[PDB]
Amino acid sequence: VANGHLELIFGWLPLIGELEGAIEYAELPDLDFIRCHGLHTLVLQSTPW
Amino acid sequence: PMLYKERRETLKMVGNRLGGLVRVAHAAQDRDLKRYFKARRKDRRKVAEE
Repeated sequence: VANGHLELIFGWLPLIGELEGAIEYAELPDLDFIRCHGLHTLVLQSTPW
Repeated sequence: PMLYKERRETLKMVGNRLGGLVRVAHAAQDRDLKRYFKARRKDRRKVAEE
């Protein structure tokens, strides 16, 4: 068992490499941008003709 | 009566502008307010002052 478990953990080690790589990939700081608009108005006056 | 023609003109014929004031009022400042009557109480806290 002392040798089998050691072999097993040594074989498991590489997978932790790509797992930590993916973890780091999840922390990549990226983003986009947002942009909006708006408009308000007001009548001034009016007369007949 | 022909002596009062210009006076009546400058009195009322130009005063129609004053009547034009109530027109814009009735048309916009009370008819466009149909939005305030349809909003929930959560929006009357702002629309009144707006």
